[PDB]
Amino acid sequence: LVHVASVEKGRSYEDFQKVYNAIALKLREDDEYDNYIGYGPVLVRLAWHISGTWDKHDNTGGSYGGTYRFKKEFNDPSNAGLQNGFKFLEPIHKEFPWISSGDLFSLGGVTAVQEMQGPKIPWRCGRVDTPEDTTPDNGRLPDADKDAGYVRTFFQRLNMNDREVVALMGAHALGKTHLKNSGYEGGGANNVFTNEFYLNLLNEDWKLEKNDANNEQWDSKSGYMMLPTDYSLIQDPKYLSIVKEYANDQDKFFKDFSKAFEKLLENGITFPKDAPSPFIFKTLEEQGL
Ligand code: HEM
Repeated sequence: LVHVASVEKGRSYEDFQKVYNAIALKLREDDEYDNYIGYGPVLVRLAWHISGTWDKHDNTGGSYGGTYRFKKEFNDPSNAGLQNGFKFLEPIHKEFPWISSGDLFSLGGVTAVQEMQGPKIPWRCGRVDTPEDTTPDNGRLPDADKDAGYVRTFFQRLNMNDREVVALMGAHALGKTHLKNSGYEGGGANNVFTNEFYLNLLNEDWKLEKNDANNEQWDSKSGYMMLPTDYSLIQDPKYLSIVKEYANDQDKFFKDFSKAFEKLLENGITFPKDAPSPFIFKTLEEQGL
């Protein structure tokens, strides 16, 4: 299956920067969400989940078609809680009805990462909404209760290697788990993007406990937690090397996350040779807004 990026008619960097700005200004305004975490983390997770349905074998799923708008996908148990991100983005879509759904969802993740002081993430336009019958079935997103071998194999489907998987996982510095969404509870409640996932993995005293949903998770006294799949990055020697690297080099982590996240958001998309170059949006702060 081939999905060719098609630029929204007549649109250019300036149009997309205004969408970015509207998302960013709303992230600033709507501060109270999730006990003052704000919407940044959930938008990152949304961008990931709409992309992470991709299957490299047949080019089904992926961000291109915007299929999260359809009930089958919206209602995936793996997507529980992301409705909050969708409802955040609805007034943005109303204001900018010309942007495709996949472009909006992926741009929301870009904007969130950058506004939370993360790396710049180059972003390309041209995802085109596809029909309801193109929505992938539930079950393509990963389980949390599994080991390193499961994560490694899982991510081969999305054409990600060890370094890319460890880099992407660093997003688990953001936000928190919520028992009623996923059967996991806790976390740092952070809304600043840094390399502290890796630091926490290496430096905290972790205890394997059962939560109130009867699932195991790793907890520290400071209030941090790790899923079994997170903790697996220090139980596999290949992953552990990379965790140590990123714990010790903020800039390297930023650069590798940026590359991996862009790739995630673009898997499945064919960009014509004369497509615009990737856009790098200015933050509100950089614009003096
Ligand atoms: C093995 C892979 C992964 C698994 C099993 C996993 C699982 C989870 C679970 C169970 C939650 C909690 C959801 C809730 O209760 O609200 C969560 C949250 C989150 N995940 Fe992941 N995830 C994975 C990879 C990723 C990746 C690759 C990214 C993005 C680059 C991502 C970004 C996030 C973010 C930002 C949150 C916090 C959401 C919030 O605070 O509402 N995750 N993930």
